[PDB]
Amino acid sequence: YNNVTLKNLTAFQLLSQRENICELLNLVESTERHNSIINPERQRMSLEEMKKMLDALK
Amino acid sequence: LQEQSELMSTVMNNTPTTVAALAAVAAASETNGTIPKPRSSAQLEQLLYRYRAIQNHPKENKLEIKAIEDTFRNISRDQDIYETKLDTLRKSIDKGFQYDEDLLNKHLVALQLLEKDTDVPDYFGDPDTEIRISARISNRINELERLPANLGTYSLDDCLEFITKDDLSSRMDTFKIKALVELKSLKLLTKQKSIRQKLINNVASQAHHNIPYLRDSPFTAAAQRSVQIRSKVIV
Amino acid sequence: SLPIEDNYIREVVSKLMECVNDAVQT
Repeated sequence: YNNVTLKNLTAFQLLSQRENICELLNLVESTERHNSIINPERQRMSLEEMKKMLDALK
Repeated sequence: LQEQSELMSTVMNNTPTTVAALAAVAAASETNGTIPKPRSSAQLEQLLYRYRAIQNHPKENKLEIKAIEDTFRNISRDQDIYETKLDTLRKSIDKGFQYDEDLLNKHLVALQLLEKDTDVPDYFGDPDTEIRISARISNRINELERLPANLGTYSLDDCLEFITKDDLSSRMDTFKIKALVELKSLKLLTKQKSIRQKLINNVASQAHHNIPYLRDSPFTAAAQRSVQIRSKVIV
Repeated sequence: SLPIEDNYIREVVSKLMECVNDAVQT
């Protein structure tokens, strides 16, 4: 798995190219890959860390 | 120790009264593990017939006559039961069924293929399962290598040729050629395997200069272009 | 139990609307 092949590159490009067309028709959900990376409680926890760094640096 | 073949050996050696298998408990019962109820149509039954017909002369040295006669009683009883059941079975037939034709076809073809051990289609790696293939081919080789060499046909089309006492008809060998094409094709198997390896490992070994939709892709052309880069000359 | 000819043995023997309903809308 350390190396890549022509089959691996072609499969990766075909998979990533069919995932992009299925968002126009909305026949795939992809809410998990969205919200596991947005994660708004993690976002406000990080903003609280930035606010605490503003408090500690002033 | 195959007493149902020992009787055959004593019959085909033409000397069965001179030994008579030494019917005691030590010899006539050591091969039996009554007698085991012979399996064939008549090939193991005519031997029992001849064995009783030879053992009518001593009549007391052989104690095993009674179990053989009990099996004769069993055979006669089973035969009478079958004759009564065949008399009733021909009376138990409905007056109208009108058996379908295109299923009689399938039952006849299926029975015929299931007689002579060939695979029937339905229409109704891993060296465990590699040896189970390579042990069915040795079956067919050691079944074809026991056919007699003087094997010949007699088709229903020699009547149009008027063969005399010595005329040498021209369709006599339509089975012995067919019984050698199989026997020599099942020995030239690991020669066509070695030719198929040299075929596939020289057609698939290029795979990017003959096939058009592979030598026109971006990544294959980029790899073939990038392997040909001559090294940089310092100064 | 007579054998049969070889040339007679060889002789007897919802995903649509899920795109259309999304192609009519958009």
